[PDB]
Amino acid sequence: PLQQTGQLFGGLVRDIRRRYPYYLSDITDAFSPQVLAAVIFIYFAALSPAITFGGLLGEKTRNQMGVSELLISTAVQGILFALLGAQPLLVVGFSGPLLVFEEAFFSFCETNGLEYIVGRVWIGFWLILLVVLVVAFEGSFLVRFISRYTQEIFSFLISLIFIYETFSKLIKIFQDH
Amino acid sequence: APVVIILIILCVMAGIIGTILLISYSIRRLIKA
Amino acid sequence: VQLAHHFSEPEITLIIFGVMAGVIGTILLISYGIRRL
Amino acid sequence: MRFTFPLMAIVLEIAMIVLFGLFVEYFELYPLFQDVHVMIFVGFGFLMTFLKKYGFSSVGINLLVAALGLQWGTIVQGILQSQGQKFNIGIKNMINADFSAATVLISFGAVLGKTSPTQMLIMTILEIVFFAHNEYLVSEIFKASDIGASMTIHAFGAYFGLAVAGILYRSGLRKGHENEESAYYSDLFAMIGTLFLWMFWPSFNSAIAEPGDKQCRAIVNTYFSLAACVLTAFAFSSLVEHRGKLNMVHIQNATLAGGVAVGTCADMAIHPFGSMIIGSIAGMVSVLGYKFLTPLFTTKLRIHDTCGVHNLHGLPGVVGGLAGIVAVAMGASNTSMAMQAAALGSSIGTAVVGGLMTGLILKLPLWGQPSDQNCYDDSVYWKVPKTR
Amino acid sequence: MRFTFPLMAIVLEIAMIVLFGLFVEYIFFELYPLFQDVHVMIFVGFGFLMTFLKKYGFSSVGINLLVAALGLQWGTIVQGILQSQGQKFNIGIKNMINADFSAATVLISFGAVLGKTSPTQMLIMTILEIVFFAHNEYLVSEIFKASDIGASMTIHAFGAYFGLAVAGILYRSGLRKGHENEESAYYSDLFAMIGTLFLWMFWPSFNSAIAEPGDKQCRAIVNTYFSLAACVLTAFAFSSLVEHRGKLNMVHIQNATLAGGVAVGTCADMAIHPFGSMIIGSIAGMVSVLGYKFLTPLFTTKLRIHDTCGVHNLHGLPGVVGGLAGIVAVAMGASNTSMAMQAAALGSSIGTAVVGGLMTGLILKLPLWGQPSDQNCYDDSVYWKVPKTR
Repeated sequence: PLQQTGQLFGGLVRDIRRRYPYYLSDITDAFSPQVLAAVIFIYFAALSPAITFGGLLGEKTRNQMGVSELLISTAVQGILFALLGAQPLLVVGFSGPLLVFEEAFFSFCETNGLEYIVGRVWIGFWLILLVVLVVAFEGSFLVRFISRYTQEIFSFLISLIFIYETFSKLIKIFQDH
Repeated sequence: APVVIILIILCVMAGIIGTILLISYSIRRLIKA
Repeated sequence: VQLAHHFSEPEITLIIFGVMAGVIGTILLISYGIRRL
Repeated sequence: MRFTFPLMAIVLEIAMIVLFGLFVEYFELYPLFQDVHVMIFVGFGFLMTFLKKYGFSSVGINLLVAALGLQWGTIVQGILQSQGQKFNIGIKNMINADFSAATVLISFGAVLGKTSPTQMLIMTILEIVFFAHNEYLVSEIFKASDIGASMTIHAFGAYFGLAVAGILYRSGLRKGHENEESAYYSDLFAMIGTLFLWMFWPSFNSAIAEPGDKQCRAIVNTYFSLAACVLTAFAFSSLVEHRGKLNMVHIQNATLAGGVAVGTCADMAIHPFGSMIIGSIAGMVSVLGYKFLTPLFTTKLRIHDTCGVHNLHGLPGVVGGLAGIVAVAMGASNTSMAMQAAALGSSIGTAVVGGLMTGLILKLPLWGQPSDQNCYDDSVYWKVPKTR
Repeated sequence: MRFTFPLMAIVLEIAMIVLFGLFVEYIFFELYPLFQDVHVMIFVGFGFLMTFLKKYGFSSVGINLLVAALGLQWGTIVQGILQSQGQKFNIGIKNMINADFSAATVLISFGAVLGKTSPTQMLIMTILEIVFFAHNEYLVSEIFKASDIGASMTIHAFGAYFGLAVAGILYRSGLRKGHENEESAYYSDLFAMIGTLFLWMFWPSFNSAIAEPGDKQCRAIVNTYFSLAACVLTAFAFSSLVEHRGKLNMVHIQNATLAGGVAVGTCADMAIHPFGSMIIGSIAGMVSVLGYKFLTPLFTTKLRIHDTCGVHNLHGLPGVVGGLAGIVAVAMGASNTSMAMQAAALGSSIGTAVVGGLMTGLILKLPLWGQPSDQNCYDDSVYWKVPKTR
C-alpha cells in the first residue's frame, strides 16, 4: 500500500482499486448487533468531543466558529468519508492540536486587524492545492518510514493525554463545587 | 412558474441519477482494470 | 451588513478554483517535461 | 447493473415523499373513483396479460407503473393547478392521478415486452410531466371540452407510446418473434381486463363531469356507445377473418373503442342514437386498424405496437376529437370549434415530441433492456414457476 | 369420518339460525359502497390471493368462501351480543362491515395453515377465533379506548399471530424441508395477482368504513391510498434487491405490496399527513419483503412454525409496525387517546392471539377432523373432485 508507482495519482488509483471492490461487503458485513453497539458507543465518543471543543472554539473565537458549525462539519465529513473513504473505520473529528491553531490564528488575526473567518477560507483554499499535489506525486509513500517506534510513541502519548484530560475534567468539577 | 418548478424537480432527479451512475461507471472502469 | 465586492461568492470561488487548477496543471506539465529529457 | 432498478425505485419514492411533504395538505365521488381505480389496475394490467410468457411482467409492471404514476401525477397536476403553491388533496386529485396513470399505461401497451422496469419508471416520470402539461394547456388555455379525454389521455398515450416504440425500434423484431404469441388461458385472463374496462368505462367518462345533466349524459352516452361498439367490433372481426372466425385480439380490444371515441362528446347533448353511431364507428375503425394498419406500422413504418394501442386509443381518440369538433359544428356544445381542433393537434404533437425525447433517453444502454431473443419473456426480470 | 364435515356445518347453521332468531332484529346507503368494497376484499381478494398453490386453488378459494360465509354470521352474533351485553340488537351496515372484518381476521389466520388443514378444522377455527377476536376488539375499543380504525392490531396482528400459534401447534415434522405440492404455477400466480389487486384497490374502503364521517374518513382514504402507492415501490425495489440476479419474486409482489395498507391502519384516520402515510408504506413494504426473504425461512426451520402464505410478513410484522406508528403519532400529537392505551392494544392483540391460537390449535390437533397426511398436503384431491386437465 506504501509503494511508489511513479505515475501521477498512481497511489490514489491503487487505493480505489483495492477497497472499492469490497463495497458490497461493506454494507452486508454491518448486519450484526456488534455494529449497532459500536454505533451507540462511537456516537457518544464522537459527540462529546464535538460539544466540548465547540464551546472552546466559540469562547476563543467570539463564536465565529462554535458548536453548531462543528457538529455540522463533523456530520457532513463523516458521512462523505464513510461513503467514499478507503478506511471507513477511521473517525473524523476536531482535535486538540487543531484547537490551538484556531486560537493562534484568531490571535494573529486580532493583532493584524484581519477577519479570522476569511483567513481560514484562504487557508482552506491553500489546503486543497497542497493535498492535490501530494496525492498527485504519491507523497503518502513517505509514511513507510514511520516504523512501529514512532507509531507506538505517538499512540501511547495520545492515550496518556486523553486519560489526563479526562481526569482533569473531574478535577475541575471538584474545584467549582 | 409551475413549469419552472417541475423542470427544476426533473433536473434534480436527473442530476442525482446521472451522478450516481457516473460514479458507479468510473469505479467500475477503475476496478476492472 | 457586508461590503459589496465586484465578484460575488460563486464568481470569486470559481475564479479561485480556476487559478488553482491552472497552477496544478502547470506544475503537472512541468513534472511531465522533467524526467524525460 | 442489477442494482439500477432498486436504486431508481427507492430514489423516486424518496423524491415523492419529499415532494408530498413540501406541497401536499389534506365523498360523493368515491365510488366513481373506485371504478376508475379498478379500470387502472385490473383493467389495463390483465388486458395486457395476453402474451403467453409475459403475464407476470404485464400485471406487475402495470401495478408498479401506475403506483408511481398516481403519486407523480398528483404532484405535477397539483403544482400546475396551484401555480407552485401548496394544494389540498380531495377525491378529484386521486381521480386525476389515476387518469395520469392510465395515460402512462396506454403508452406502456405500445412498448410491452421490449422494455425493462427501469425504462418504465423513467417513461412514467417523463410522460406524466408531458401529459400533465398538455392537459393543463387543453383545459385552461384552450378551455376545450374533453371530459372523457379521447384527446388528452387516449390519443396522447397512444402517440406517446408510438413515438417511444419508434425510437426503440429493433431490426430483429420487425418480422416477428417466437415469444410474441398468445395462449389459450392467457386470452382467458385478458378477457378479465376487457370486461372490467367495459363495465366501468361509464364512470371513467363521468367521474369529473359537472354534476347534473352533464354527468348523467356522460354515463348514458358512454354506456350506449360501448353497447354499439361491442356489436360492431364482433361483426368486423368475423368480416376480416377467414371463414368469419372471431379474433380474441379484436374482441379483447376493439370492443372498448366506443368508450374512447365517445369521451370528448360524453357530457355533450349528442343523444343516445348519436352515441351508438360513434360507438359503431369506433368498433369498425379499431378492427380495421388491428387487421390492416398494425402490420403496415410494424413492417413499413418500423413502429411496433405490442398491444395495438394505436387501434384502441389512437385512432378512436382522434375519432373522438373529430366527433367533438363536429358536435360543436351542430350545436351540441357551446365550446369553440378552433379550441377543440387545437386541443386535438396539441395533444397529438405534444405526445409525439415528448415520446421522441423520452425514447431517446430510454435508448441509452443503462436500463437493462432485454435482448432481441429475450423479448416478451418474464424470465428476464422475474422468477418463473416450472409449470403453467 | 364420512359425514363429519356436513353434520358439523348443518349443526352450526342451525345454531346460527336459532341465535339470530333469539337476538337479531332489523347512514346505511351512504356506507353501503364501502361495505361492497370490503365484501369484495373478503371473498375475492383474500380468496384468490391464496390460489398461488398449484394444486390447492380449489380449496383455497372455496374454503375462503366457507369460512367467510360462516364468519359473517358468527361475527354478527358475537359482536352484537358483546355490544348489547346480552340483549336483542338491531343490525345495520356497521354490523355487516364488522362481521366481514371478523371474517377477514379468520382468513388471515387461515393463510398460515393453508394446505395442511381440513374444512372441518377451518369451521372449528372460524368459530373459536371469532370469539377470541371479538373479545379483544371490544377490550381495545371499549376498555382501553384505543384508536385502531384500520385494525393493524385487532385484525392483522391478531389474525397473523393466531394463525402462527395454530400452525406451531399443528406442526408437521415431515414438512420442514418443504413439500413437492408447496409451489406456485404461472396461471395460479395470475389468479393470485387478481386477489392481490382487488385487496390493494379496495383497501381504502377497508380502512375508512368505520371511520367518523367527514375529515376522519377522508383522511383514512387518502392515507391508505398513498401508503399503498409507496408500499408498491418499496416492495418492488426490495424484491429486486434480495433475490438472486435481481429477479422479481411473485410472492413479494403478491403480498408485500399490501403491507402499506396493513401498516397505515392504526394511523389511517389520524392527521399524519399524506407524506407520513407514504413513509409508513415505504417501511411496510421494505419490512414485508425482508420478512419474506429472511424471517419466514427461520420461523419454518429454526422455530418449527410453517406459515404457508407468509401472513406474518404481511399482517404480523406490518401490524406491529402500524401499532407502533400509532404510538409515535399520539406522542407527535396527531391523535387523541393515550400512549399507554395504544401500547395496551398492541400487547393485548398479540397475547390474546397467541393464547387463543394455542387453545384453538390444541382443539384442532385432535384426530377427528380428517386432516390430511404430510403426503397429501397442498393437494385439492383430498377434498375436491379435480379435473384431469389443468
